[PDB]
Amino acid sequence: SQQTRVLQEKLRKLKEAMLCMVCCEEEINSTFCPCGHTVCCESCAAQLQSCPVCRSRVEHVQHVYLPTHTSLLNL
Amino acid sequence: SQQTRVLQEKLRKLKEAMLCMVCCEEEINSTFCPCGHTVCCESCAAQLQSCPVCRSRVEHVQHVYLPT
Ligand SMILES: COc1ccc([C@H](N)c2ccccc2)cc1
Ligand SMILES: COc1ccc([C@H](N)c2ccccc2)cc1
Ligand SMILES: [Zn+2]
Ligand SMILES: [Zn+2]
Ligand SMILES: [Zn+2]
Ligand SMILES: [Zn+2]
Repeated sequence: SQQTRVLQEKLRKLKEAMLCMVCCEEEINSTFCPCGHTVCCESCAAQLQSCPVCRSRVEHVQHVYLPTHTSLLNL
Repeated sequence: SQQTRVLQEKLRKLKEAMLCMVCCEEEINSTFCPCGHTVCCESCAAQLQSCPVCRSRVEHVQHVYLPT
């Protein structure tokens, strides 16, 4: 039904929000510290000197294990 | 249709996976450091000395700003 189409759209948008803002391909699994922005996969977070969201210096990257993780890289 | 029921269940499960595993009421927004398990809201994470997933000592809690 039309309701099925609406639900499919919501599901798609929620899944896309869990993907890396730089490569758009891998799941987010890294946090920039100390600011806390958690928007990249491990590969894209590794070379950034400053946070792509707030410009704060990246002192280090903390790996995050999230319950929503499903990709073969996070399992 | 039956697919409306299936998608509603999938969406509910994905939303529930983003809720704190201790209080079941607030969104996850905290990481236990250094282990990295990100399974609690800030209120439950502040009250745990050990990670509820792996039992590693919590050295500190890092707030996470997620796009969701
Ligand atoms: C499959 O389509 C997507 C893949 C990844 C994104 C990602 N969350 C994003 C956030 C901000 C800026 C650009 C990408 C979005 C859509
Ligand atoms: C129906 O409301 C819920 C709220 C939160 C959870 C949560 N993800 C959880 C994970 C593991 C253990 C216990 C709770 C699940 C359902
Ligand atoms: Zn990436
Ligand atoms: Zn930042
Ligand atoms: Zn909680
Ligand atoms: Zn842990």
